[PDB]
Amino acid sequence: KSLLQSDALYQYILETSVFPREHEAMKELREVTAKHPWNIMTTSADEGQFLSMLLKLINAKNTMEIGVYTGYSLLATALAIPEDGKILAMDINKENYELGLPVIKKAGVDHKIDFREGPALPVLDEMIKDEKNHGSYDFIFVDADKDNYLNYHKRLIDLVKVGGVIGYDNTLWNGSVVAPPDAPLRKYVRYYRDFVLELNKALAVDPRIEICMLPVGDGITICRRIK
Amino acid sequence: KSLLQSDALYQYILETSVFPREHEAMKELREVTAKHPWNIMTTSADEGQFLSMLLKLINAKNTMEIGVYTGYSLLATALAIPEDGKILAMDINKENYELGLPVIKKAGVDHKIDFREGPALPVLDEMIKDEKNHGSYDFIFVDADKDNYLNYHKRLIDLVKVGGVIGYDNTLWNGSVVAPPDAPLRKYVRYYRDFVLELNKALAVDPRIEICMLPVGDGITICRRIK
Ligand SMILES: COc1cc(/C=C/C(=O)SCCNC(=O)CCNC(=O)C(O)C(C)(C)COP(=O)(O)OP(=O)(O)OC[C@H]2O[C@@H](n3cnc4c(N)ncnc43)[C@H](O)[C@@H]2OP(=O)(O)O)cc(O)c1O
Ligand SMILES: Nc1ncnc2c1ncn2[C@@H]1O[C@H](CSCC[C@H](N)C(=O)O)[C@@H](O)[C@H]1O
Ligand SMILES: Nc1ncnc2c1ncn2[C@@H]1O[C@H](CSCC[C@H](N)C(=O)O)[C@@H](O)[C@H]1O
Ligand SMILES: [Ca+2]
Ligand SMILES: [Ca+2]
Repeated sequence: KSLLQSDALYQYILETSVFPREHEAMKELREVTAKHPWNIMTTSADEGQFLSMLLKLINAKNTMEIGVYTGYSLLATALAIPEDGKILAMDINKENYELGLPVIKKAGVDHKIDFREGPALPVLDEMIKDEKNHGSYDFIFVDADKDNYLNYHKRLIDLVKVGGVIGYDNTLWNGSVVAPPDAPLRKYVRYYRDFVLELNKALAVDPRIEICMLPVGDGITICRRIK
Repeated sequence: KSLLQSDALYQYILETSVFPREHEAMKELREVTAKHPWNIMTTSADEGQFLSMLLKLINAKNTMEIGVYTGYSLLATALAIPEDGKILAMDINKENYELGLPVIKKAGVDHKIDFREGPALPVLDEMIKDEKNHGSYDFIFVDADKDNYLNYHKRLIDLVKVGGVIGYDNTLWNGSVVAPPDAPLRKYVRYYRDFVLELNKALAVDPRIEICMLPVGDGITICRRIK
């Protein structure tokens, strides 16, 4: 499904302004991932498109991605930044990431990726210690945990440079953010919902950012750092 | 009703993300447009936060807006852009712009507008003749008639620079692709739908732009000039 009113309206967007003219690598990678069990987590085609646009408009060169899985967001990012662009990609799994690496290599853009297996927080905390790392990223995409976003934000905010833009994914958490107090939902969406709601409030009240909640994909809250 | 799944989901977006850090008077100017005698149509609360973010992101200074009325997206652009640059607030035909100019003046940002009246189609053709007005606008939002988009795009594409970004409101026309010839839709919509459907197919194929169709309010197609 999607966050729109109908599955046909959403499809219309895909069939008319997304699929036609979409590199191909995305087409491939999207096929590889379709056979994988947890394919429900893969970023949507329209959201990959929005990221591509966004990345181009802000001339992002140096970026970071938390939550890689298979590689869709990554691929999109690597194809959008310049030939000398760099991406610090973090994910706890890694078998998954290599499932799509063949494609990224076939698209000849795997050279921009610096993959690091393991939990993101530790690594983040380490970067924070070196002052030269502060404000060194143009773009940071967070599509991981959820019950860890607020924690990421604490340090991501000093690592994003004023230029800004930090993207939090699934901010509308399958609409469960306004679901009827009596319509049981899957155990995990029920769990992460308290976190997302919590995340949203903190974000809407953070003086250091700008924020915009786009209902593309499962919702991305785009944060522009102002200081 | 919006384009999202529910009305609550849409409100959740406005309650938490918009109204809180919403700009000053955007609520004034929006409660003014509610006083308008014709009520005519859609005045989305989320376009402001979106336009604001997009403009600061692309660092727009020299902008142009075609299609005012009250000036809600105009106020946004005026407040969002810097005190420096100006907004060639192209025009509209009626003076509903008058109906809202006091707020855009009260928020001391009107000193950036260059409002004009009567069809812009002429002004553009005139602007084009000079081989310098070519690619001088950093951003152009078009919320004009509807059947004139295609026509505007013709000239408009020569006036924006590299990224440029041309935006077209209602490009999703409250739900274009509805049930085939058996939908109880007001003739007024079906009439304009046609232009939209074609405005979309056309923009989707133009090889000088990248485009991205966002479900913000009534749909906004962001275009990025590449050639
Ligand atoms: C960063 O990456 C990440 C991303 C994500 C993204 C998650 C997403 O969901 S985004 C969306 C992607 N996939 C999807 O689009 C959706 C997946 N599944 C569905 O949509 C889906 O078809 C469905 C949720 C299972 C169906 O829900 P539903 O709304 O159709 O059904 P329901 O539960 O409300 O059923 C209600 C009715 O069912 C009947 N019912 C009664 N008991 C039951 C029951 N135990 N089960 C089912 N139906 C029941 C009753 O008639 C009930 O009505 P009433 O009047 O309350 O008695 C997670 C991470 O963990 C990450 O890390
Ligand atoms: N603490 C943590 N640190 C790093 N990665 C984590 C993590 N907790 C979960 N993850 C990972 O976050 C991943 C993101 S899945 C969604 C994003 C992906 N770029 C796509 O578009 O397909 C999960 O697959 C999981 O392995
Ligand atoms: N030729 C034209 N030029 C400019 N505005 C026009 C127009 N024809 C109609 N309009 C007005 O354009 C209105 C849409 S205004 C859409 C809202 C958006 N926030 C914005 O302010 O840009 C119509 O309701 C109508 O009354
Ligand atoms: Ca996601
Ligand atoms: Ca409109």
